[PDB]
Amino acid sequence: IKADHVSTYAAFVQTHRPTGEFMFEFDEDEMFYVDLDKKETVWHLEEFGQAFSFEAQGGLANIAILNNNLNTLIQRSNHTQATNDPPEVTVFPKEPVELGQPNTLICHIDKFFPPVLNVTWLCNGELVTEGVAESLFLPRTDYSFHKFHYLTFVPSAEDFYDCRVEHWGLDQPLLKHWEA
Amino acid sequence: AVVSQHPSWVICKSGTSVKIECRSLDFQATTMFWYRQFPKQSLMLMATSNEGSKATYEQGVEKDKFLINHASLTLSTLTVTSAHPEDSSFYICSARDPGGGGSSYEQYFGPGTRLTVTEDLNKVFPPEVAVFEPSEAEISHTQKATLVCLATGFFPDHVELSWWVNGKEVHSGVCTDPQPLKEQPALNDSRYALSSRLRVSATFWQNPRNHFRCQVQFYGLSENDEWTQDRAKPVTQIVSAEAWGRAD
Amino acid sequence: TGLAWEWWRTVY
Amino acid sequence: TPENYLFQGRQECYAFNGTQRFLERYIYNREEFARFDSDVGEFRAVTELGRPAAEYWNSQKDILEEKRAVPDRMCRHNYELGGPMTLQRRVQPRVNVSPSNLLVCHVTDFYPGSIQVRWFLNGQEETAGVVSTNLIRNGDWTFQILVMLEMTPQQGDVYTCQVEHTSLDSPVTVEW
Amino acid sequence: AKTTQPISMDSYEGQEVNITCSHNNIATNDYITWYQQFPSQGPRFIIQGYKTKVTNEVASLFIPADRKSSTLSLPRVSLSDTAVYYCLVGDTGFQKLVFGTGTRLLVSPNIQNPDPAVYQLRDSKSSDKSVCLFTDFDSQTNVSQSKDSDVYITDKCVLDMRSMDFKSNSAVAWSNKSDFACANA
Ligand SMILES: *[C@@H]1O[C@H](CO)[C@@H](O[C@@H]2O[C@H](CO)[C@@H](O)[C@H](O)[C@H]2NC(C)=O)[C@H](O)[C@H]1NC(C)=O
Ligand SMILES: *[C@@H]1O[C@H](CO)[C@@H](O)[C@H](O)[C@H]1NC(C)=O
Repeated sequence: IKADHVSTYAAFVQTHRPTGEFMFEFDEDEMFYVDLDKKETVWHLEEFGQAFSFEAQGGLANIAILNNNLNTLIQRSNHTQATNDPPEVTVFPKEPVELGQPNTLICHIDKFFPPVLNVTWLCNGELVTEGVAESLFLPRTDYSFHKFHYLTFVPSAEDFYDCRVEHWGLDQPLLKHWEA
Repeated sequence: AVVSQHPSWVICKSGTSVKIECRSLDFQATTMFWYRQFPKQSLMLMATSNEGSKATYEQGVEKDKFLINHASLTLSTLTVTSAHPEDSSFYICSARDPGGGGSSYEQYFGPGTRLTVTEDLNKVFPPEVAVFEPSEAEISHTQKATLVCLATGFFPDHVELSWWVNGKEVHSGVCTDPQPLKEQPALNDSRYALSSRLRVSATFWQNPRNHFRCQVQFYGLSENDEWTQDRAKPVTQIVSAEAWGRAD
Repeated sequence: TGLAWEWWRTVY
Repeated sequence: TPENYLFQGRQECYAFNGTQRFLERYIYNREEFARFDSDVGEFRAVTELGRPAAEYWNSQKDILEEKRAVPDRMCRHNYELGGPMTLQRRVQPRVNVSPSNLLVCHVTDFYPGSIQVRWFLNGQEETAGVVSTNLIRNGDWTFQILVMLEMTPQQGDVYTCQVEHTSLDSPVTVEW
Repeated sequence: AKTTQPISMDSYEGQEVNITCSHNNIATNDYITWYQQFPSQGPRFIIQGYKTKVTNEVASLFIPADRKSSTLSLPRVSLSDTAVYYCLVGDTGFQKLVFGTGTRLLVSPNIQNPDPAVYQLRDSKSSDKSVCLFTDFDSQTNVSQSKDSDVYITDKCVLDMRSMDFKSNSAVAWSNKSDFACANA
């Protein structure tokens, strides 16, 4: 399909957590989503919230519609569970690497299914609970998913980082390394 | 998509709590609206309940007066906390089914709820039914015979009138008053009276073997009600008056 | 300001 | 592998030359079975799993009239409304050249995504040995690209990385 | 949005009735939906539309190009069509699609042989209890309002004998007080 700009509503409901998401992307960039727990509309950039507005019930009700379609398609398909697709992990910084300059490390998990992940940041082989931030489970054209994980870090000399990814398609957690 | 609303008729004293159940039988809804219509006025949206969230009360209603609970995707209930004679109205609920049904915007309304709060259940009285035979002056003039029914002395105004000819209900040549008039106006709790007319051909009334009956279904008290008066307890009852044909 | 969305249909 | 099942759907608006095309997909576990296309006009089955669902949707004629009005009621509405902050959103890129024998021109923090990154050696554009990466999405409405250039370093040479972008009046250049 | 409709309409049976709804400040985001509410029950959806003209069993919906108005064209009206017709505009959400003061359509019958008369009816129990009946009067005949608190007069009502294809307006009047005769203005 030929297009100059693509605006897509994406939503999914599953058995495990997260049991549901409702987002809207503009040119493959998540603009906003509906927090199914707080029942509010969360905008990506604050610029959008000042110029737009979305009814949170439009996402809440559509999630309920997909929940019915989930139970219906579970019976019609005779409880067929899809195969676990292996994720692809690549780590890269947001800005040019520089000592003392607070940068942001990006871990891009891609081409996986189902949307169930346990992603965690590791610095020098130790956990990093500070400066962690993640995106939603973003959709793809082949109906698989991709996700972003961020870590605000200050580059030092001998510091190396890792992106530990746990998925049902991996027999052991995957460690994607980055040092330069 | 069918929506049920129970109870359909309710009579209670001031201060009594009244719970109304609005169920969606063949669909699950996240939002179910609650309306209210007065005997001569138009519809008024009271509040909008949401599943697992707060109810969007419209302007004019008090959340401490009309408690609303969206317990499930199927059930949404409205509760009149403190009964007052001013609360007497016609409460309806609606529910949208965006996933199923001919329209995404179609609000499926329930059967409705007729409510009447009184300061004393001693005001509740059953209707007195009577059937008046047609006039032979009309029969010899227009070759038609019109029977009229008169149910008088009912206060809750929760009645359903029907005509029966030889034991079966008729839906032709029947017309009932749309608004029952008061027997004594300028009174707070006046007794009502409703009139219906059944016009048949002259040949039908002039058969002595023809039976005409006027049935008035009165919806009143229940078993779990307090009745401490000398006269009979005006419970939900069916009162009928009859009249056989005349060949003169 | 108000954006528009669409209702997914019920599968049955 | 614990027990888990998934249902998902799409509502895609394709805008091009003043036109709006709407597609509504119904997917069960990465398998699209039902689909509405505005260019088609009615619901269609993509798999045998979605045939009973498509026939029931084509019977409710008011819903077929709703889905046909989507390209004008939803796609055209949201397109003309979000114009300022999405259709015309500009973030100027930042260029950086590091030796890392390679030479990495790391362009960062540009939103429109369409960008040209050329190499120059003493004022002459170099093409051989140029290895550019794909458009990298940061996920925060900003893009990123890395164009590595291998070189035969000679003292006195000046390597310049030229970057042209829609958000820039004149091309930005950084030299090494 | 908030709509503006005529408060009420008059018509004769068999006439095509057109109810025009004015909704000037409509959007690319809104849809047009119409409802029908019969007495003693709740409203019921009948027709909807966006841009194009819609026709079903109940009615037709005309929407001009500017979409600032919409006309509900009910077909050959019957007395069973005497109901309130609501006009609602709004989006797919649940944010206050207010039900304004609808159009109370009244379908009055056409009686070209009015025989206005007053007859007396007597109960099958007590002959002293009698009632007066004013029937076979014109549709444009305004029934009398009671000038006495001891005399009751019901509002007029129309009945349809679907076998004889005969319709007649009728009114009932009685008085519990003794020594009363069927005398009316
Ligand atoms: C993510 O982590 C959670 C918790 O560490 C995992 O949930 C556990 O799953 C195992 C099955 O392999 C169960 O035996 C445990 O009881 C679960 N934990 C709890 C607290 O109940 C989950 O499986 C992990 N997900 C992935 C994709 O690795
Ligand atoms: C855009 O649409 C118009 C009208 O259909 C057509 O004449 C024109 O060629 C189209 N332009 C392009 C680039 O397709």
